[PDB]
Amino acid sequence: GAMGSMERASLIQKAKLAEQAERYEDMAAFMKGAVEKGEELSCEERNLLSVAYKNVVGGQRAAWRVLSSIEQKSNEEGKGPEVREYREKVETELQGVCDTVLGLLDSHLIKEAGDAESRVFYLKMKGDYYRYLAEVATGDDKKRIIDSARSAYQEAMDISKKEMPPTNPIRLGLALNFSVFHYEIANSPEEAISLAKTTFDEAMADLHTLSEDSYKDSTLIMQLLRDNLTLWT
Amino acid sequence: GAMGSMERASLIQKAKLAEQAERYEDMAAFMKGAVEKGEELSCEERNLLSVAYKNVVGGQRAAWRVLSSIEQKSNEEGKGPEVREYREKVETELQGVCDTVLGLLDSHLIKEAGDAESRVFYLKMKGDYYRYLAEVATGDDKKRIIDSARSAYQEAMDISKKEMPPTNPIRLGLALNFSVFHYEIANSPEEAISLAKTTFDEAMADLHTLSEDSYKDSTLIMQLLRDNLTLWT
Amino acid sequence: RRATVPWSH
Amino acid sequence: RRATVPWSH
Ligand SMILES: C=CC(C)(C)OC[C@H]1O[C@H](O[C@@H]2C3=C([C@H](C)COC(C)=O)C[C@H](O)[C@]3(C)/C=C3/[C@@H](COC)CC[C@H]3[C@@H](C)[C@H]2O)[C@H](O)[C@@H](O)[C@@H]1O
Ligand SMILES: C=CC(C)(C)OC[C@H]1O[C@H](O[C@@H]2C3=C([C@H](C)COC(C)=O)C[C@H](O)[C@]3(C)/C=C3/[C@@H](COC)CC[C@H]3[C@@H](C)[C@H]2O)[C@H](O)[C@@H](O)[C@@H]1O
Ligand SMILES: [Mg+2]
Ligand SMILES: [Mg+2]
Ligand SMILES: [Mg+2]
Ligand SMILES: [Mg+2]
Ligand SMILES: [Mg+2]
Ligand SMILES: [Mg+2]
Repeated sequence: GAMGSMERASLIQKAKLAEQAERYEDMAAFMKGAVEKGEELSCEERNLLSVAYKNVVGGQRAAWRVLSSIEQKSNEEGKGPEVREYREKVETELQGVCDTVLGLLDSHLIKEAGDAESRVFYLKMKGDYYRYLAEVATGDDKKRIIDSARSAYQEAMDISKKEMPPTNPIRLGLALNFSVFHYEIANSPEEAISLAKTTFDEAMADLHTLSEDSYKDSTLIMQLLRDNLTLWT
Repeated sequence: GAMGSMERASLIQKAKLAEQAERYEDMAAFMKGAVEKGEELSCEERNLLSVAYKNVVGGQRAAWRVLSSIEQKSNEEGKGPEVREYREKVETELQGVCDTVLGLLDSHLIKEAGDAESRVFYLKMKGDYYRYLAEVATGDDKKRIIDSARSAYQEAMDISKKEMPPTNPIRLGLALNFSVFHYEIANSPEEAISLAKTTFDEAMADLHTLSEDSYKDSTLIMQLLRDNLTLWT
Repeated sequence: RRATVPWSH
Repeated sequence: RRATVPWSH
């Protein structure tokens, strides 16, 4: 890789600089280089990886949605191949980033992740990036892409329920995202609502065990669960 | 170029889609491809070119300023080569974009631009992109970069005063930017203030000739001149 | 719109 | 900060 000659610590340092500079493509490239050094990632390093790639793919997804909406309107009752071509260009770039992230997870982050906090984190990411692939998929593999997202989220859920308290931020964020998967990918709004509600209620009951700082972390994600429930009901 | 096989009209259409999708790197690449078709640009097409590249270089400049500030602090009294290296990486990328824009202007937008509205527009852009080069320059060519910006702005000013009314938006924007050049590049705050004030006052006196729509266009840039004068006095 | 985490920006 | 035109965003 293009980062193969840079020290791991220098890649991490530069990823943090890139985050301060809002240079998310660079941030993601630095973190990919760090992953490819072959050592496990710390909690902070996992967070950097996930923020970097989310910012990259988030811009691509937002652009894809704009272009898809224009393409839909241009195919209604009442201008050539350009809109489709450009939507396809953005789509292919987005798929490439998802494939890159999934490849880092498969080679070899997931297989080396034994602690619950790392294993759940990476399986959640795997579900998230298959979910982004599912948002744009239309071919013979669409159902398999959706099931790949589901299977990754489900394994992460099973581990999180056995090994983490209900207020753990990774567990909460996993539930938030898996609930969105149910709502808008799997066409299962009742499952989405049930998951968000039980997750919220079980976290509420465990807040009493937390310090002020942990309480702040957990309640922030709980508020997102509540926001989604308010939107959906 | 990578856009050589795409129709000019398709490049323009895709640049507009990219602008809606906030994909400014793509927008700039499409507009570069359109320029390289060799035909003159319309007023709307010139605007697309300038917005596309401003958004690209603006992100780079903002990142450069963040990294430069960190580098400055790290060299005060009281962490290795990484900050300098990454600032240099962003700097080199920024210089590359400026060189690309300057190359489009020199090959061959300026030489074919005979009407005042196109010639002033391109000369202003030339001043702007030499100015961005000057913001990061430190070597033996720094003074020549500053003078290249000055010379381009000055030719644009001379044409604009002879050929455009004092309320023309291109004339106003040129004066705004040349005034900033004086203030923060040339170390000439008095010249910066004098230019902003005379430009504002002369435009005020010509507003009576305008329609409501032209009045709105001109007063918007006048407000920026006033904002700068308020900051500087 | 509905929330997922990480968010961008 | 001081204004120049075009602006970004
Ligand atoms: C850019 C990275 C740096 C600066 C290193 O860290 C970002 C944040 O990382 C930690 O937050 C995590 C975190 C966020 C928190 C909700 C931020 O709200 C706080 C202060 O809790 C949003 C980020 O998308 C991130 C990294 C991602 C996730 C998801 C990852 O799914 C694979 C699951 C939920 C959540 C967890 C992991 C949070 O634990 C800190 O605790 C924060 O303090 C700090 O802001
Ligand atoms: C993205 C491009 C599209 C959508 C095609 O057009 C953007 C805008 O182009 C026109 O504005 C120009 C314009 C702006 C105006 C101040 C926007 O305020 C209006 C509505 O006046 C900001 C843009 O940076 C641009 C293109 C740039 C310039 C500078 C170019 O220096 C080389 C000089 C001053 C100014 C002039 C040229 C304005 O004349 C329209 O008149 C607007 O209506 C429209 O929003
Ligand atoms: Mg080493
Ligand atoms: Mg496709
Ligand atoms: Mg029901
Ligand atoms: Mg043709
Ligand atoms: Mg340099
Ligand atoms: Mg004085």
